[PDB]
Amino acid sequence: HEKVTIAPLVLLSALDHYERTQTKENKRCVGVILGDANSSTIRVTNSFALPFEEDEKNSDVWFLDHNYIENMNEMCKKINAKEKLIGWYHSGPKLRASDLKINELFKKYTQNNPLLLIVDVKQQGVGLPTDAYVAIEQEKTFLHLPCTIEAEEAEEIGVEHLLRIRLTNQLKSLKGLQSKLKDVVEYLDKVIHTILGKLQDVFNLNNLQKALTVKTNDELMVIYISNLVRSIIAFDDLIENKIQNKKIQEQRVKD
Amino acid sequence: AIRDEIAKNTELSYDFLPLSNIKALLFFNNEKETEKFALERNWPIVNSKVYFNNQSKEKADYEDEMMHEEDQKTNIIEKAMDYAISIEN
Amino acid sequence: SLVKLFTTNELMRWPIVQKTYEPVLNEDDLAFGGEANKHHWEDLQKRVIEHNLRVISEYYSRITLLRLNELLDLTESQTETYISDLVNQGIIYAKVNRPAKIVNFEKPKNSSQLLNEWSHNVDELLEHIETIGHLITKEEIMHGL
Amino acid sequence: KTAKETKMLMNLHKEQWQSGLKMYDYEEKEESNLAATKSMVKIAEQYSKRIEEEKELTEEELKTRYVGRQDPKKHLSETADETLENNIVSVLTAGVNSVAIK
Amino acid sequence: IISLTYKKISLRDICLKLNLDSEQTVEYMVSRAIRDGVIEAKINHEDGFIETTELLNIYDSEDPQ
Amino acid sequence: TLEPSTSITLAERQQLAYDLSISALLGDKIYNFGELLHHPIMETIVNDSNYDWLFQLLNALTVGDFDKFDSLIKVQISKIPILAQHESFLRQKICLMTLIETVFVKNIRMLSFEDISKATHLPKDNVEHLVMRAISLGLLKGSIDQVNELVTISWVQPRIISGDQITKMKDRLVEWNDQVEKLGKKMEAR
Repeated sequence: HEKVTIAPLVLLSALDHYERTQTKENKRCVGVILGDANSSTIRVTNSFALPFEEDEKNSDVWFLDHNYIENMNEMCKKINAKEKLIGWYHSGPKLRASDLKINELFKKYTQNNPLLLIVDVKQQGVGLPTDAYVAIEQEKTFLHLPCTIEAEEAEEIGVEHLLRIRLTNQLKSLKGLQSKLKDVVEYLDKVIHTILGKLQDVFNLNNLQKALTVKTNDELMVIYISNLVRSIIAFDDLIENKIQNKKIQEQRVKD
Repeated sequence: AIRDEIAKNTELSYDFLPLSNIKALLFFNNEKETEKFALERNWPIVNSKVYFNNQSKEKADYEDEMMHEEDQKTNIIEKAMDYAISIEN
Repeated sequence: SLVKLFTTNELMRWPIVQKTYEPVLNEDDLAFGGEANKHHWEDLQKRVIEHNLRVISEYYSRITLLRLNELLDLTESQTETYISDLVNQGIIYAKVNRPAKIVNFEKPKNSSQLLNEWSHNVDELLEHIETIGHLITKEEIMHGL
Repeated sequence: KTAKETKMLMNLHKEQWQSGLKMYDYEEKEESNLAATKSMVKIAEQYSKRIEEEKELTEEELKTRYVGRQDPKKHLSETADETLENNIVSVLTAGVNSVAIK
Repeated sequence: IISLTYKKISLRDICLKLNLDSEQTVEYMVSRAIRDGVIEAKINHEDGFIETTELLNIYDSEDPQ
Repeated sequence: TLEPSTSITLAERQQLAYDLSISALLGDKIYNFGELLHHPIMETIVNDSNYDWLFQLLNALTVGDFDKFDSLIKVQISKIPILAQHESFLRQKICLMTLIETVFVKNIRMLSFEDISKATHLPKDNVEHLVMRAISLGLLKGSIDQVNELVTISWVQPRIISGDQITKMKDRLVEWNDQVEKLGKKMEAR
């Protein structure tokens, strides 16, 4: 497969488009991104917006103008020549007729496969409000690609100025196991087979574990070797203040 | 009380007790006295042998986090590892 | 089929195939030197036994020596002869217990237990979110269309 | 900064970005990565000794001879996380939840 | 002392060492021993010797932990 | 599975299933006869005129009678032993699908030689030789226990089947959620 690397500026500016106009659930904004799609790792260095109109009650009603992209691309040619159209993004989790058809309009100005991005304006749940998907056919099949956040040197330093272990993972691990139970129950009501066949093979990975218990305590015993170091650390913690404690009685004679 | 403590060695450890030999060990004048002693001790009786099925103890009200529990045993291991973390922090 | 015979060879039909079709096998007068046909049975039987013990180690991990002699077409003395030759030449490795008469695979303990062998479970935890990410997208396509 | 700008930057760039999988952050890195990290842990424990041997063996007199001062505290904080990380994976070892029970 | 030196020892061999009373007497002194887990052995009457039940190899168990 | 493509009449659907009937005879790959049951193939054809070969061998796995399918076929396909060799795999493959979650809720994978001997209509001595031929041909991966006579397999191709299968798989996730109320509540408070 491929990889997608999105700068934090694109994901930060995409969510702002929802709050400024107070968009309701009947309208969904669409925008474009820039970068280099030639390599296997998709990098997004830029993003824009488009005056996209859509009807909620009718999935056959959509409006997209490609002339605004032509005038915008000519402006970028005088700014950055390495920026080309690698795809587009839309708002909202739902995929309807208006969202699937407009993907072909951007294929005219994009040589490679346009990157598909589903932006969550409510940022509800887990991380990564915008998932990176790729369009491929065997019916269009949208597959999930690994999402990594990497920026340049100057971009990562500027973010730190804006904001200026074990228990953390367990808090999110408890909600993840409960969410997987609902995904099976909700999928059952939709049928009354493809996902269930894959989950059964993944879940396949004490009959042979009768003799495999010894290796568990063997690793715990090696961890206890570090606990002996912790005892040595505790022994060294006992040496530290004795340097100061003996200097206390030395100051009693001086004072 | 003495004769009980004498026979308690073959109870919780030694498995299958003989028949005619127990007569000479505990100083029995009759062979039937061996089975009579097993009635008050509540022991199973088979041919020329006496077994012990009580090696596994259970019930006895309720027990939590003591003497090799099942679900609470994992917590005891997790609690012991968290004591060194709270002291270090 | 003789090349693929090395995958499954019980040596039950090995003398049958050689006696039925023998173009180059039992009687070969072309591109083979020798004073007689005795070199055809000796050279061919010794090689197929070497390829036999290679695949059996990858299939049967633990097998009784009594039942092993029937699968390898060997006797009690001939079984340990070909096993010790492959180990000394650096071919394969196995476990041979003379008093117990049990032949095992002798699984190596150098894999550091949970440090390596357990890492094969990374595909179990990784594919969970991949199926969820594909399911949420798939449910919205059929619901909206 | 606004409310949307506050939560977005913390999920993208704060210290280092581990996000995108919240439950798989310390689960994948501290367990499935042992082959590239803690593999041959018996040798890894010898590295904790070489750090202590580099310090404790030098100045035992608590003065200036071999030119050292904080030598007992140099390997103290460095080996504290090694024991801590070994104690974290120890809890996550039982946290795999193999579904054993009886 | 005699149990650690001899894993399997006959019942009559102990009375010849300490000059005890009878084999019936020495059998019941081992009784009071392993009740609290002191000697950790077993008395086989049919075989006629006392065998030590300790196999060592306790490093792999959880008791040292 | 494709609805929009391959538009043909009803008479051509029977001839299309005729090639699908002879394709699943001599090989076990890609699930079994039960896969075409969910797809609009077996339900769209007729149960006579030798078009029932998909239906006959579907229930013949649990029954274990070869003479029922032999009487409905000709001498051409019945003279090859490969038909009877690969048919016994699907009889065991149904039992192989029980090694994830079926009976035991403790996540213990155990398969003995006696359960696969009566289901596949094969003797006990040929059980060891059957496993060797399965791994060698790339049909399945794993190992077997020759001491206690047990089988522990490796990654396989579980079918799209549902009901009792999804019922046991959702109960395991409950155990994952029950441990949230057991191990999770203790670590959260500490």
